[PDB]
Amino acid sequence: SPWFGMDIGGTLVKLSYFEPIDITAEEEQEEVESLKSIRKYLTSNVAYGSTGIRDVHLELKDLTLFGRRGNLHFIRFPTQDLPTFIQMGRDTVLCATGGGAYKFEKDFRTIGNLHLHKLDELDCLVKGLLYIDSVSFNGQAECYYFANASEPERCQKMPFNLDDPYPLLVVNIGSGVSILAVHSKDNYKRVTGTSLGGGTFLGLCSLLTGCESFEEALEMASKGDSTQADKLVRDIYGGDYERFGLPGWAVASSFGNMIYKEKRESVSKEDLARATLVTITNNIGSVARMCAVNEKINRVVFVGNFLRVNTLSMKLLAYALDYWSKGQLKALFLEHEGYFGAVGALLGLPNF
Amino acid sequence: SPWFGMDIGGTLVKLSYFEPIDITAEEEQEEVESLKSIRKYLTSNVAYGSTGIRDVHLELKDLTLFGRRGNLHFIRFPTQDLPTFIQMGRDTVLCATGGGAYKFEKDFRTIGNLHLHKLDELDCLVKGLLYIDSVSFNGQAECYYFANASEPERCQKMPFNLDDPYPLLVVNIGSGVSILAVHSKDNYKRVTGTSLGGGTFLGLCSLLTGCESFEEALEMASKGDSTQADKLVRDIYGGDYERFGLPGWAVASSFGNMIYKEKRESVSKEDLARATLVTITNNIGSVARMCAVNEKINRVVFVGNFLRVNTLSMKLLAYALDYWSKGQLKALFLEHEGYFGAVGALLGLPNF
Ligand SMILES: Nc1ncnc2c1ncn2[C@@H]1O[C@H](COP(=O)(O)OP(=O)(O)NP(=O)(O)O)[C@@H](O)[C@H]1O
Ligand SMILES: Nc1ncnc2c1ncn2[C@@H]1O[C@H](COP(=O)(O)OP(=O)(O)NP(=O)(O)O)[C@@H](O)[C@H]1O
Ligand SMILES: CC(=O)Nc1ccc(CC(=O)N2CCN(c3ccc(Cl)nn3)CC2)cc1
Ligand SMILES: CC(=O)Nc1ccc(CC(=O)N2CCN(c3ccc(Cl)nn3)CC2)cc1
Ligand SMILES: [Mg+2]
Ligand SMILES: [Mg+2]
Repeated sequence: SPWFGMDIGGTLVKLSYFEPIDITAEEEQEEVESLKSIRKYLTSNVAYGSTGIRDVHLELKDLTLFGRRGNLHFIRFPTQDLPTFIQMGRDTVLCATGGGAYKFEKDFRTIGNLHLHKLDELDCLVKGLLYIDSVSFNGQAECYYFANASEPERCQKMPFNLDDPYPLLVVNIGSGVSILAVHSKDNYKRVTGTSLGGGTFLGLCSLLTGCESFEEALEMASKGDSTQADKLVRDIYGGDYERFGLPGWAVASSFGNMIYKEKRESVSKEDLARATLVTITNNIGSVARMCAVNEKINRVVFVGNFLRVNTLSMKLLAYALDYWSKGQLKALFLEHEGYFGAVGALLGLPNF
Repeated sequence: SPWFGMDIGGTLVKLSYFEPIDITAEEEQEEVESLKSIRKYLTSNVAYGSTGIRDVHLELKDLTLFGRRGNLHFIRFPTQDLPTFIQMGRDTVLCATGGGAYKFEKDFRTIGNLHLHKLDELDCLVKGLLYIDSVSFNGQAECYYFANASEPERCQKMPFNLDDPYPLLVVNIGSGVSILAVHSKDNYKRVTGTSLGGGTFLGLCSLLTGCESFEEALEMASKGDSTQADKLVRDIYGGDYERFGLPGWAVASSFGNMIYKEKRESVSKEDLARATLVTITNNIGSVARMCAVNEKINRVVFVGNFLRVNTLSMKLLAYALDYWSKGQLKALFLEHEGYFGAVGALLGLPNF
């Protein structure tokens, strides 16, 4: 049985795969071809079919797990393509989490004798986050922040120590947003959530610009000016409003300049992409800040795949949390941000 | 000098006008034609030019104000048309609030000898809200709620007593959203705000559907199904997720089903209008709930013109605040919700 951990989300399936590297002579002989073909197929390819991808840069090398040494691999593909994944399987114990572990339970059971063990999303994310930080990212920090996020000539990624990680506010940006308060290794709760998440960015961006992928949406946003679509404080007051500490550059109304027909006719797709990204990211930051104040937690870590190859949103979150909290809150990021549920699922394997 | 109160917002100008009804014989003789022509023009018309409207149903009759009896009138027009308003004036003491009192200060001063007194938006809104509730709406309650908002066969508008209105959370939904905590008649603060407000609804709706007015956007939304665009909890799990108390009907990702090209090709403009309305309204409710919990305030009153002729959003707010707060928070509404800043400005007249 290959060791796999699976997180079946609304948008992406994330898979963690432990590749043993201490295979003895006797162990190699006493393994079936189907297993050897799986291990070679996964380790000799970085693209699987048309839509599967191995994130090679995230691999943890020479990890000791369950008394064996091996490499931990991180693989993703669209949930829309799970039927292809299951069909390839039909031609073992699977620990699975995410909503799809429930939605697709019956489909996994079409693989003969497969034991499906559905694991709680919250337990998986927390256990996987604590585990990866504890083993380190091949000796480097798993957690980082943007130092001096207020000044762009100084703003720089820097490591952050989570050896005592409690308490922690975890903001999981997937299709929607879930916000978790973690008080200890066995004391954590879902605080609330918001439906304005990564699927809102991608869905609205696709409607507004015709982009066909997440990466294209980000590329458009990198070229745009959100202020062509948004109504700013200075658009309403003529400048700053210091009475309530609002700088003139703050957004007063997202897409608010689009009530004017002449402005809708002049706005570019790139402007609209950037306004969508800014709108969603600022709302996530603000909800995170309000939850952190209510939970009395000053460390806010962001996870999920909305922030994958998305430095714009990461820097916007770092700047916004620091600015609007007057320096009381710190935005934290993790290298394996999309995969903690899949790792936590894999870590449940000894229980079965 | 006619008695006027003006709130110049990012989208609409709101005007409160006190029409004296106790004019004596000597007072009528000793009034200039320009004044008599203004009073007759305002009281004999309900539409002013192409874009001005008198909200006749809101008129307060036989009010005693500043030692005189009169009628209080409520008038609105688009801020885009303020140049026409000022040009009509060029062919007195004006108490004005809103961002436009600052932005357009120099324009008002093109009216010879006009004294412009800019008044704080927060002071104006609070004073005007407390004043209107205190004088009543022609003997009826100014404040109401939706009783039994969970069951549609029973959900009904009912009066709410604000004789002791403190503490109160005021959610001002204009172009953006401002959230105020009111602890006493002289102790109140702006808690925070969100840029996802009425201008976001109108601007995004116009981009997505081509609607040309707020009223058309609402009419489209009344015919639509937001679930064609939104990804629900049941879309991700296959049903409810009781582990975190999430019903299957809850929105997990606003516009989240629009990441699929075939769904973007089948969605109607009415569906998109309704999803925009639901997205913006739920986000406002959630931010209001989080602020109410942090401020330890259980009465949340919604004002602004986003809710004008918008019963869908009002009922959604009433249902959502009650449901997600497990009955700890009550959504409150006010008949004069768009005009409290203009009234509060008028009430500043004795200070000048
Ligand atoms: N290759 C990609 N395809 C689609 N979306 C992507 C991709 N890369 C990054 N994203 C973004 O990542 C978000 C999904 O993040 P992810 O954490 O994998 O969520 P999910 O688990 O699949 N959904 P959920 O059920 O809400 O937990 C999408 O909404 C996009 O904004
Ligand atoms: N006739 C209308 N024209 C435009 N918008 C309308 C109209 N009626 C209702 N609305 C809605 O009301 C919102 C404006 O509300 P309002 O409270 O008057 O804000 P504002 O004061 O002009 N803006 P702000 O500067 O943010 O305080 C718009 O964003 C629309 O969603
Ligand atoms: C995998 C998964 O489950 N994803 C998920 C599921 C749900 C959500 C949204 C959420 O958590 N919601 C909905 C909005 N809410 C409101 C709304 C109006 C008010 Cl007045 N108050 N709260 C709070 C509760 C986010 C992501
Ligand atoms: C007439 C008027 O002034 N309208 C107005 C002005 C401003 C706003 C928005 C607002 O108040 N903002 C901006 C978002 N904010 C964030 C953002 C990211 C984080 Cl991390 N935290 N907070 C909080 C402060 C709303 C309406
Ligand atoms: Mg997920
Ligand atoms: Mg206003």
